[PDB]
Amino acid sequence: METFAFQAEIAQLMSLIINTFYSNKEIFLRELISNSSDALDKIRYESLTDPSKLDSGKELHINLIPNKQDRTLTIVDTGIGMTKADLINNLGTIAKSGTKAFMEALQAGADISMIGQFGVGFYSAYLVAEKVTVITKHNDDEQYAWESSAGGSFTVRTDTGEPMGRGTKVILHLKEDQTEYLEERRIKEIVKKHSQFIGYPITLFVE
Ligand SMILES: Nc1cc(C(=O)N[C@@H]2c3ccccc3-c3c(-c4nc5ccncc5[nH]4)cccc32)ccn1
Repeated sequence: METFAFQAEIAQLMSLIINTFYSNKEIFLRELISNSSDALDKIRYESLTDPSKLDSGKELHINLIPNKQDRTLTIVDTGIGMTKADLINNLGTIAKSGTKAFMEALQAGADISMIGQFGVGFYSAYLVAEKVTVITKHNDDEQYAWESSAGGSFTVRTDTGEPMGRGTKVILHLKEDQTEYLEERRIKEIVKKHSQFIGYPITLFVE
């Protein structure tokens, strides 16, 4: 397992998301589903020119999996996934520019719910999670696990868990007072409210 330091900009955004008082936390789900949808759009478009792109899995879907025992909510997609370079370098670049733009918008009067317009909606996960674990598999690399509980660092290591084929799993280790997002009625409510028109099947698993 390798440990990396977040750059100042993104580290500051993570602290803002965790420290700022903001009750409309439910928007985190909309943001993660949108990220999954975007990733599914990407692998699907690539498959239009090269059908073999789907040899790692033809199914294009999004699954929402709650687990009360582990107190986790996992958003699973069979999108394009992320390579090690995406995890460490490429997305670091996006996180920096996206954070700078978002911060300037906030000081102007923008709201936290608009975070997705800046390409860093993934970080809205910290509105409800104390730790986020990302398991991902891209056609051009092996399966990896990215993880962070903030505090200025994140880790990346090869993942020996169940082979995914292709895609991304965002595991939200929920804060003690955010267990409402593990309830079927709550998740169904949020999905219908903000993600009813997503162009891929969203399956809400139950326990
Ligand atoms: N293709 C995908 C991608 C996603 C997705 O949401 N992607 C995340 C994301 C979105 C925007 C900016 C950074 C990151 C990031 C980072 C990440 N943030 C960083 C900040 C600084 N340095 C490296 C960094 N890596 C690490 C893991 C996941 C993500 C979902 C499904 N399919």
